[PDB]
Amino acid sequence: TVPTEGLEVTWGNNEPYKYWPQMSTNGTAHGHPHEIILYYYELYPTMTVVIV
Amino acid sequence: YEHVTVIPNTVGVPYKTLVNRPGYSPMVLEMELQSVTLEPTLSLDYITCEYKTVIPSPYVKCCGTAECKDKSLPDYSCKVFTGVYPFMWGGAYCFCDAENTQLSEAHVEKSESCKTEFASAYRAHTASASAKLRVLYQGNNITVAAYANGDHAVTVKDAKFVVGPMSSAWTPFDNKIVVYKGDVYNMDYPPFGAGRPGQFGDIQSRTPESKDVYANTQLVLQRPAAGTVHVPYSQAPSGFKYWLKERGASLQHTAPFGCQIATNPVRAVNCAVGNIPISIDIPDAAFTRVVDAPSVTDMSCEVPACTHSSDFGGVAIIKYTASKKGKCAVHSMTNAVTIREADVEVEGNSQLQISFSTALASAEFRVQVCSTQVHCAAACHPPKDHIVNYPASHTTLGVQDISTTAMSWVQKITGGVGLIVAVAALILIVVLCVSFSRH
Amino acid sequence: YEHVTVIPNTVGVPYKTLVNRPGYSPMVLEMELQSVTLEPTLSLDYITCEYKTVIPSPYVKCCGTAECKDKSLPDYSCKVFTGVYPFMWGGAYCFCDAENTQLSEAHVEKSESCKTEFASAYRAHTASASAKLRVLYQGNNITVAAYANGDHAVTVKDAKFVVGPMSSAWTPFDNKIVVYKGDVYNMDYPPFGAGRPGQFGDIQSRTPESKDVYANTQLVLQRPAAGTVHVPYSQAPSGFKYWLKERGASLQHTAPFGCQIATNPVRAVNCAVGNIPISIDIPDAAFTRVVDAPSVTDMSCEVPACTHSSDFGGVAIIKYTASKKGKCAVHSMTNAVTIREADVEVEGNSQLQISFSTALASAEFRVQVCSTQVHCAAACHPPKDHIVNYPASHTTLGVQDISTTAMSWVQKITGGVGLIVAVAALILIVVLCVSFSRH
Ligand SMILES: *[C@@H]1O[C@H](CO)[C@@H](O)[C@H](O)[C@H]1NC(C)=O
Ligand SMILES: *[C@@H]1O[C@H](CO)[C@@H](O)[C@H](O)[C@H]1NC(C)=O
Ligand SMILES: *[C@@H]1O[C@H](CO)[C@@H](O)[C@H](O)[C@H]1NC(C)=O
Ligand SMILES: *[C@@H]1O[C@H](CO)[C@@H](O)[C@H](O)[C@H]1NC(C)=O
Ligand SMILES: *[C@@H]1O[C@H](CO)[C@@H](O)[C@H](O)[C@H]1NC(C)=O
Repeated sequence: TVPTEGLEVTWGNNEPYKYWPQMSTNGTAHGHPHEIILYYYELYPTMTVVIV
Repeated sequence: YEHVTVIPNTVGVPYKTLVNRPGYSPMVLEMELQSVTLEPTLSLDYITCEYKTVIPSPYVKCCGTAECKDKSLPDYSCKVFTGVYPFMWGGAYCFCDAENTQLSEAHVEKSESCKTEFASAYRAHTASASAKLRVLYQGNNITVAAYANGDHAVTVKDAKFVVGPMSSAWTPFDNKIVVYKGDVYNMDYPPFGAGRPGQFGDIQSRTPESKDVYANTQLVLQRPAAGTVHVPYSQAPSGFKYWLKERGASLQHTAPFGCQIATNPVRAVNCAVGNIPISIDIPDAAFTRVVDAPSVTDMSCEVPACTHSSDFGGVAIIKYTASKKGKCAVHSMTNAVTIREADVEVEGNSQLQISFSTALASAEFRVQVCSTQVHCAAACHPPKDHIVNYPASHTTLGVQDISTTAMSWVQKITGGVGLIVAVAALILIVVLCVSFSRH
Repeated sequence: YEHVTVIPNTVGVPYKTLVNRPGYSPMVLEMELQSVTLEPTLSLDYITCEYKTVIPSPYVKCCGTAECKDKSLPDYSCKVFTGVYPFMWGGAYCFCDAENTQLSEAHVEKSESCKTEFASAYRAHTASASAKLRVLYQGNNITVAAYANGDHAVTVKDAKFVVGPMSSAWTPFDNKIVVYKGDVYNMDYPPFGAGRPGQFGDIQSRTPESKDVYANTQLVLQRPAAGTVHVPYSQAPSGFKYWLKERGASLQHTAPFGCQIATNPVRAVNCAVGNIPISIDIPDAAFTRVVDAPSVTDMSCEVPACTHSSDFGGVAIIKYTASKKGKCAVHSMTNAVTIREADVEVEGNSQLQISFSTALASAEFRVQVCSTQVHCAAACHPPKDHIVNYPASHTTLGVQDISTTAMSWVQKITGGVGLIVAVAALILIVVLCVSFSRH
């Protein structure tokens, strides 16, 4: 798993690698109400449920 | 003119600041951080290495009794055995068949190889810090180097810089550390003069050139076998060899915040904690008067594309009419949008192009070009790549940043409910007033 | 066998402690502290010394115009003057009577004498501690030397000693100090690159052997007088010289707690704060069984004189009956009285003499000699001298210490008044019951 702050991996005697996550989603921020909710849920799962 | 700014402790991300002085044109500076180093103060306690055992030849005395005296050498031992009858290759050694004795002795010294293979114990104290920067100044790159505290000042091309102090005192080293050929470990080594028979610290010395050695290994002499001449003994094996085979992972692979470790001298580099304030003093001859700079009178904005990825995913076109040929600065008036370009050249009646990056779903911002402002707006799409190899170049979002369509729906629901409360309350007020008056 | 004690941090006064182990005779030890040293950790910042000015020969060009170019040397200046007409011992210099010019220049360097007369600035950090002891052991004096923390142990005559850690962290040094030939001062020196024209720090360098020099003196050239050839100038005087004449008193004369100070290396000696714990390990071979020590069967105490002065002003005579010849230890069973002698010799039927010191006005204490107890009491007189040249060798007294005569008067007065309340109280109770029952 890749956390927000990033991951570092070392293999043998080689140099380490670095990875960072990037935003993606299957919803849309414009259009019908039920598609608006999905957009924010997939980015900030915990705050969306509390606020709603 | 004195200017003060604050920069976060992140390597590889450029930042910009605006300088504004009445009566003169505005100026924009760009800064980028390349390295930060911490270095503690160290003190030596003792060193350890392997040992050697010395056994001189036995003394065999037949038809008699022998004895031995005490000596001051480390781990000295003597013993006397009776009833021996040794043999050699040509026959028995001595004529007497009884009343013989044997004497044996041994002691412990320091190995010769300690000058090359050794480990050292240190005690650590407060560390210092240093930093190096790149600054874009009047169209040229210049470099500065200074200590990260307020007690140093440098001058490059008649500009004075002062950096520090840091906001945090976090360090990855504890009070006691151990160093061996490029590795640093955190370990609570035993006190001097209080060693153990089979662990780290059985042999101790103060310097590789010293003559005093402390030893706490076990040494017991045993009875020789029948018909043989030899000196058997029992002893605990060396503790330095054992440590090498089970020492575990080093500090480089376990430290937090992504710090790197080096040992000659001991250092820690590129720890991302805190932030660093910076102060700069700019001379008067570097400024240009408002009457000499060109003026721009008419503007419009259009945005053909936007994708809110971690890179520069935007493009913008601005139209302008200028009074004369010259140079101009570009600076953004909002915090959630960053613009790469620092300056442009303006002439006649034409257009200019810029690029930007942002995390907003719906983008609205202002752009300032030589003391005038223009309004831009557009809609943005999400990306498709899940993982990349470089950090983001924009800041995070707050609770107030919400798409315009989402805000519209909140307003209708909240307003509609509130009206029903408003109308119901008016009925109640009227009924009480009537009942009061009727009575 | 472990034993733990605590001694206060006072130099030149002996202390005693008692070791009691079942099955063996008691043993008494004596200890005295000779020196305590603190030493900080230092890092160097910069140095200062005098400066020198270099002026080459002037250039006189008649019927022409001169000009000069810029250089990078510190505090460089050049000027051009018009209308000159020099004279020499043989007559006028140049044929022209007009349009003459003169060129002048000067710059600043570092003096050669800086290798012998200079001052240095330092940063201070946490200090270490060390100590030296004298111990009376088995009838002989031995000495030990060790670091004042729990990380060091020494062995003298088969005994282990551990000293420390200390109970206070007070140090007389601040963060910034300046050192000059045996004197140490506390001073907030200006930062590197930020000197002043006439105070401490006009000239700065990183080490006595460096080639980089920073200077912030004022240097202005002036017009030459008519008919002469010379190069006049105006410059602020040296700031290092002024400091030597106005520096004031050093730390050795102003520091609190009576500390002494030495500078090679920088140390503080004999500051009286806190107390020091001590741990000692005694082998079994040093003890004697109770069956071999002599016994004492009858005791008495008589005291001919007592004056409660700062020195040993008491004398006592004790009678005894002993079973056989041998040694015995003596010890006090109260805190207000201290006894000088540690060991005595006993034989047959005889008497021994001892001396003591105390601050009590009325004395009562117990003395133990080889597992027996005796009771002594006396009245003491005050001294006649106002001032002495040494500290007291006894402890202070408390509120409960009062002479026997004074205590008796307090008891009689309080008892008498209490009776009056007690008698009056009983009459009230009797009357109250009669009223209750009769109604
Ligand atoms: C979105 O839909 C695609 C359809 O192929 C699916 O693979 C993916 O797991 C879904 N979720 C995200 C976050 O992409
Ligand atoms: C190289 O050898 C010298 C002595 O011969 C020793 O002091 C030093 O530690 C050695 N260095 C390495 C990397 O083994
Ligand atoms: C040097 O300045 C140029 C602009 O003239 C810039 O493009 C370049 O990135 C600078 N050098 C570095 C190492 O950033
Ligand atoms: C003695 O002179 C040398 C240089 O000749 C100097 O380094 C040293 O500090 C001087 N010592 C004293 C006590 O003056
Ligand atoms: C040394 O020991 C003797 C007893 O043998 C004692 O009288 C003397 O006071 C000791 N030394 C010092 C400096 O007290």
